[PDB]
Amino acid sequence: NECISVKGRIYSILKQIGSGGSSKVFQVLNEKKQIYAIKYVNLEEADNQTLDSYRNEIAYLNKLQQHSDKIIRLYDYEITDQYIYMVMECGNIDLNSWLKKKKSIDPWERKSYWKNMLEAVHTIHQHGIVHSDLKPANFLIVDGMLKLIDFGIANQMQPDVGTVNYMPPEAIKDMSSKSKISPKSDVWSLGCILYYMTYGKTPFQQIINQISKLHAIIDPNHEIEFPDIPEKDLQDVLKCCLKRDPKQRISIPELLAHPYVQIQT
Ligand SMILES: Cn1cc(Nc2nc(NC3CCCCC3)c3c(C#N)c[nH]c3n2)cn1
Repeated sequence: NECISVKGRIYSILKQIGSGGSSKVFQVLNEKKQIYAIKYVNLEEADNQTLDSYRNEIAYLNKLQQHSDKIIRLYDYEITDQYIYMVMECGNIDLNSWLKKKKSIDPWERKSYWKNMLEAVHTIHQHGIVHSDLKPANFLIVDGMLKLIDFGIANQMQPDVGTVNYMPPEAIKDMSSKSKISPKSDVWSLGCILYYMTYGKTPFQQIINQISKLHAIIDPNHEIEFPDIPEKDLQDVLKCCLKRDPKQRISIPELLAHPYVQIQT
């Protein structure tokens, strides 16, 4: 019977979906038994640097949603010095958890999920965000669509051990300290997700030891395996996305003109 009020509406807590730093996300119902997700952030312990991360998420979320419905909706929010409440579109489940239920992936549904991810990542790029750490967890399934929930700025949360299987080569090499943030590095992480959606595993998921995994990502003569597949366009998408040179990696605008997106067979 736990409750939350936001602006002038009361919401009943069905369950806590997840949590992270000082944040928690709940599945809730409004006055009329309509379902929502509410993110709660406890701002009491919060340095002025995290405070600004949460403020930035809210502004972009509020701006970015006029421009695409593949971004999760933020309906209303309340922020004070002590807390934040965000009332949002509630997803059936995140893509990481839905992929780990290692079930069949329909080819047409994988194609349409890919379109969804490209559109969402495209619109954040048009407003100057590079997410930089995309993962399946960042996408939610809602009415047969994928919708992005993070812009990669605020504290990332876990359902109620991070991952590295999606990290792009530029991120590793650009640790040895003009360390630019290229839109190309989101293509790599999208490429890894589609790979996982194609072949049931991350490119370098086999390398269970993690220092050696980091080297494979950055080593040119470590070949990624692209087993031949009936969808020849899909195999090609995965090849152009997982090129180690970001300059030669395919771009999002190119990916939207690619036969895999554009020819419906
Ligand atoms: C597993 N699962 C997820 C849902 N639905 C859902 N999860 C959300 N966050 C989850 C928090 C843990 C990590 C994965 C996302 C949000 C959300 C934010 N932030 C805004 N709407 C949401 N809907 C149902 N089951």
